[PDB]
Amino acid sequence: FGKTGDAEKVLNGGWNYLMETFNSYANPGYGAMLRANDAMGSDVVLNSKYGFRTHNEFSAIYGKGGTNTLSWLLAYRVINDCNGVLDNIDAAEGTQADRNRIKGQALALRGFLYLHLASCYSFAIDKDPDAVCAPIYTQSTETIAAEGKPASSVSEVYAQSINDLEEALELIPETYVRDAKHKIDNEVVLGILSRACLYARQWEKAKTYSDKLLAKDNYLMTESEYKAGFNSVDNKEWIWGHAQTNDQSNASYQFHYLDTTTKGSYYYSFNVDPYFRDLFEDGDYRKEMLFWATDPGADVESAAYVWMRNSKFRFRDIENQLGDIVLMRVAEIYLINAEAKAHLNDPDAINKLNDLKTARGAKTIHTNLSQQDLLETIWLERRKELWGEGFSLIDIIRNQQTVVRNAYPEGPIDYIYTDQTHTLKKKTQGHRFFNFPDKSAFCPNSKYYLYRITDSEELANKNLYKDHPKLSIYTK
Repeated sequence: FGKTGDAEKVLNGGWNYLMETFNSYANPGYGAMLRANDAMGSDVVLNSKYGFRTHNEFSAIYGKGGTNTLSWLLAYRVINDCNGVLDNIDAAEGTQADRNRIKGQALALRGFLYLHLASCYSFAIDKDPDAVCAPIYTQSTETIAAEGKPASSVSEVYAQSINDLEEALELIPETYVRDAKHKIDNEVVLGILSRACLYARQWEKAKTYSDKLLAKDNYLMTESEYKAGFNSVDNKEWIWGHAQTNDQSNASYQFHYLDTTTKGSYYYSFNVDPYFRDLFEDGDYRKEMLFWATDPGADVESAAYVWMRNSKFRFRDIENQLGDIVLMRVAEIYLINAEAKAHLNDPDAINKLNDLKTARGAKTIHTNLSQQDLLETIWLERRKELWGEGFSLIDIIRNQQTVVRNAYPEGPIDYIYTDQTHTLKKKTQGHRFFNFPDKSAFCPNSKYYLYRITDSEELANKNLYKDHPKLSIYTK
């Protein structure tokens, strides 16, 4: 520590650690939680390969497996990096501009990590606002911290996230020019604020910040761009994302789960609920990206089943196993803006929804819906547009919805493919896990939806549940 550059180096290292750190090959950095989040939803069917099958079953996170462990470690180690920067940035030799901007970036990253904790470790803020969530640290690794700090409530962790991000917004000037898509600038702060405020049910704020963002950047990608594999930060609709190169390639390993179509993908495991394709109108080009296929690389004649694949995510460089990781796109901001406006009874909600629908070739809404039916229509468009990008469980939790999974028949059907085209009879595979592990029917607000404070933390932090008790739904 000593100069502004030195503080930035610590922050850059924190970012790298968040994105790149394995906990086994099953968990490639922060994206592992995004993948878990979709496996724990209504729209994704996992195959039997290594990785996320237990997540699809709802046993992995409740079971405190490696994904759950990595979540806790990444969140708190990177928060500690942000706090080390924040403890030292005011003394850093450099320009006041750089001190402000670096301080803002540290606060924004810290706020993002508290948003992760708030949105995954407790039920919705309006289900129980005082429910236990997670400890809040704002100083690097005091006396209150060494003996344990009590966990704060879900409302308090949301408030911490929003406050950090609002402080960042003031500190990072609109004129600051970032040079890479993983770096946080004014637009990135507005976007994370929009998300955080939506999840916290601060509708007026969510509207305010997403309106500001869309006034600066309202780009929606073309059909060719949408079909290009969701694997490059160069895309103009990506507000935030993590690039991959031969030197920095750990995060790319998660394309072995997400890519169900490229020959050479190792696990091709994030397959589609066949019923998800029925959510799309003919003419919507996203519907074209959903199709039956045999496992990529397998002999087509030897294969008993087809699964529903999404061409959405593909490796950029399959030989060198590279693909970039999307974290935030403009389409999400249109959807946040629409949803906040629906809660506020602002008629403009439907226009933002229809802008996204139009861009994708989907049928526009031309009837007035009740606020509740408009919200459900918005939530459906989130599932359709954001499939595979890490939101399914987050929406289930914050909206107090239930996972829904219907059985698809086995067929067989006539499968058409190319080597030159041929046809063969194949069995069709849909969802596999239709209830929770203890045979409970899927319902809102299940214990099986939440990430859990680790066993290690329960031992080490003797004050963890002092202010807010551990949820009584846990029997172990």
